[PDB]
Amino acid sequence: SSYSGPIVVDPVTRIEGHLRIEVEVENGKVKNAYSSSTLFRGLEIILKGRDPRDAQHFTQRTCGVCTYTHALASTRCVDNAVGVHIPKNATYIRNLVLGAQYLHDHIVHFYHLHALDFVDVTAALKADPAKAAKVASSISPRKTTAADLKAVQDKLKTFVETGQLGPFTNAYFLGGHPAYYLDPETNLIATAHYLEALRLQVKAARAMAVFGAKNPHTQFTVVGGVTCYDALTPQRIAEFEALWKETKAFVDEVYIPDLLVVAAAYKDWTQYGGTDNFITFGEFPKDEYDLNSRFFKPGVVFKRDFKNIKPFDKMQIEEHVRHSWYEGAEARHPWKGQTQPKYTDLHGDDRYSWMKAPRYMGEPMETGPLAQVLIAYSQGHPKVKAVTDAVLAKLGVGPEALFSTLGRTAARGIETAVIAEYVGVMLQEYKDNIAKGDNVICAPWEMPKQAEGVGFVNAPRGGLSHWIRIEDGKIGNFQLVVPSTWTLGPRCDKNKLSPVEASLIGTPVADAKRPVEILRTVHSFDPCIACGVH
Amino acid sequence: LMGPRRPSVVYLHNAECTGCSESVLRAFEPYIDTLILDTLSLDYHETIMAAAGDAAEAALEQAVNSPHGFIAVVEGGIPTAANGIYGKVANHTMLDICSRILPKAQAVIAYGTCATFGGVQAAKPNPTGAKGVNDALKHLGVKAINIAGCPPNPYNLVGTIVYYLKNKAAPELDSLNRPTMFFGQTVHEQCPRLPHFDAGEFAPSFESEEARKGWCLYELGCKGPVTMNNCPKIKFNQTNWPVDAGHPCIGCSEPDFWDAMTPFYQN
Ligand code: SF4
Ligand code: SF4
Ligand code: F3S
Ligand SMILES: [Mg+2]
Repeated sequence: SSYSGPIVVDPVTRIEGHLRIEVEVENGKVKNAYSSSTLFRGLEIILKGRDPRDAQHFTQRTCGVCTYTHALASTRCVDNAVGVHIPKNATYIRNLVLGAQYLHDHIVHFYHLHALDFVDVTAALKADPAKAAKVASSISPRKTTAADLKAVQDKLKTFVETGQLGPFTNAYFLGGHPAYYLDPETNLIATAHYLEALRLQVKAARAMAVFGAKNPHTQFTVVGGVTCYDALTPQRIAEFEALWKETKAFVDEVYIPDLLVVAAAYKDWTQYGGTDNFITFGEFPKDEYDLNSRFFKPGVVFKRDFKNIKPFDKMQIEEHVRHSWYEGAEARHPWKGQTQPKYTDLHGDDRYSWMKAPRYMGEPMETGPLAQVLIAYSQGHPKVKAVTDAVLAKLGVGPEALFSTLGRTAARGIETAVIAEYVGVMLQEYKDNIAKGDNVICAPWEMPKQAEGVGFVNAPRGGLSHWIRIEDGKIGNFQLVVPSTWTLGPRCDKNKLSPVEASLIGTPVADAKRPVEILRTVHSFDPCIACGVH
Repeated sequence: LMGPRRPSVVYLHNAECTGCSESVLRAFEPYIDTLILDTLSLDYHETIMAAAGDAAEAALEQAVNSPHGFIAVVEGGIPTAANGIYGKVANHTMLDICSRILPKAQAVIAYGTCATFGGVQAAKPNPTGAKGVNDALKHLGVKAINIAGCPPNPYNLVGTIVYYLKNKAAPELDSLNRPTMFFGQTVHEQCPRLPHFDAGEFAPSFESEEARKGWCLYELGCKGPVTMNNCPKIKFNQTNWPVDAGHPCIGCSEPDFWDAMTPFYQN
């Protein structure tokens, strides 16, 4: 009993942006895949001729889920172009706001974007809250009681019997689904925590506004450093620290245990969604001009050969357009990039996406938490190694299990845990530096008439780079090459499937009308199409 | 998705960065869980809904054709160039989707400067011919309430919805169709640095002791004097706003601000 034929998922929901996924299924398994991004805005075109100081305000609006990341990348890019070395405290404050962005982003992704692929919310109604509380209390040092979970169940019961299912309307789990495995109690725990995360993320986002003015779309970075003198005060630092501490407790006590419970129940998902090649840019620098000064270091890996990590050479990036809706077929290094839209409709002239197809030495590269984690592990990063090893031991699986949809989902958790701890280290260093009497947060600089610059951010979805060519002191070319562009852009002029396309081959689909298995893999990359296409 | 008891909301995403969606998740007293379980019935929302694909298209149809009626909340500008080709959902152009659904809504709220006025992708040279909802759909008699900002304060969305539900009408609107209860004052007249402004006490640079001391940011580009919003009053995330973080206002609740307010660091 198994389907042969096409499946289209359009819109792919519970992502940022507008994605159309097309697959060919043979005998109930995916044999071919296309990743089609169906909105273009053209921010690179809009930036031409403008003041380089204004670029970060425009490019931040690439994406409000990975808010701040693009302001940071553009500011690193223009800092680099003008040759300014920002003060230590600007590096600390920028780094702290980025660490807070990762925690907010990954908690929301696991609960509010990914978990409905795995959690049947309406089966939570048939759970035994006393048994559910015992399970919840076994996996976390946080004590949960039967009454705690009954309150959740009572609230859901009222919502469901109103007949207005709202965001759960036509869910793939309604009425049951063979690819949904959780028992009612585990569904109830996950649902309780989904709801809890809706309020906790408010505090995680607030941590960014403490120094960064507001979330979404922070407003504290400038060429030369940051603007927020109030961030030096003990009051703001204390406010930040309290929000971080509560956010880290939630990561440690709620997200990771839940992640492990679900991964244990879906261990078959170590068999699907693997990829070959990985790229990461490193993040949280001590020196803005040295990627290898970052807490996570850059690297490149081909064909899962983690014993031979290659150095990242920024000149080996080219963005393809032969299968994208742009003019021609010539790949371009982003300092010679081109953004010349030319639409041909779906598969018109073998083109099917508004994303470009970045290739590294001609190869498709996964970026994101699984790249950052595996490359860091392989570089001997002790925090990443201790957390990854403990996750592998809890799940009873080998390192090979990481090369999969389940592995990528686990890596997003590992990175959240590791970054949550490291934020406390950065915070203390920040505090120490202030205590030495360094109160400087912005450095002077001058606009060159001609220059090139590049800014590198390892964002929650992976390696982000902004590239500028300054001409007559204005923006002559500005190119964004974004993590989802790497991961979810289309085929290149050598017809190599992108990471998401390739990962989809071999996906089983139990029910073609409700293809939750395709969503599990696509969501495990945490797609951002506004990011990818800009 | 819907039926009686809670008012049905259909939330659409056009040409957008999802920052407006994220701003609603920051809702505070009420929080987003109260809003979704108690106040409203959120019947379509691509960012967080369980259904995808055909199932999601079916949920949208069910919500829009409801005899009970719905409220539309729209994020993002509508790309209109090349017959709307630059933005499609379910292989339908955004222009066509919005032209069919918005005239059926009992009320429409354009949420964020992109949906109100065109936004970042409408900035020069506007390659996708992006337009605000009321501009794009004037011909169909669509008159959305405009809640501007990039993204707006979510206090202003919730306050507008609550007003509408209570009073069965839009609140007083300004000449840009924004509620005067939130947009009736300049950022500047509410700013704590206004005494330095009045005194000609301006920071000459971000590194200056004047900036450290909290002097006015007008010489560094601040658009507070020509921007209407309630940022200094309500603040964001219950804790801060751009000038209190030492950075000038960039004018983000104003039409065409990407082109009108630039260069952002000049006045
Ligand atoms: S108004 Fe701003 S924050 Fe909202 S969708 Fe547009 S660019 Fe994003
Ligand atoms: S900082 Fe801006 S809003 Fe405040 S007083 Fe000066 S010009 Fe006005
Ligand atoms: S930039 Fe926007 S958020 Fe308020 S302070 Fe100015 S209107
Ligand atoms: Mg680009």
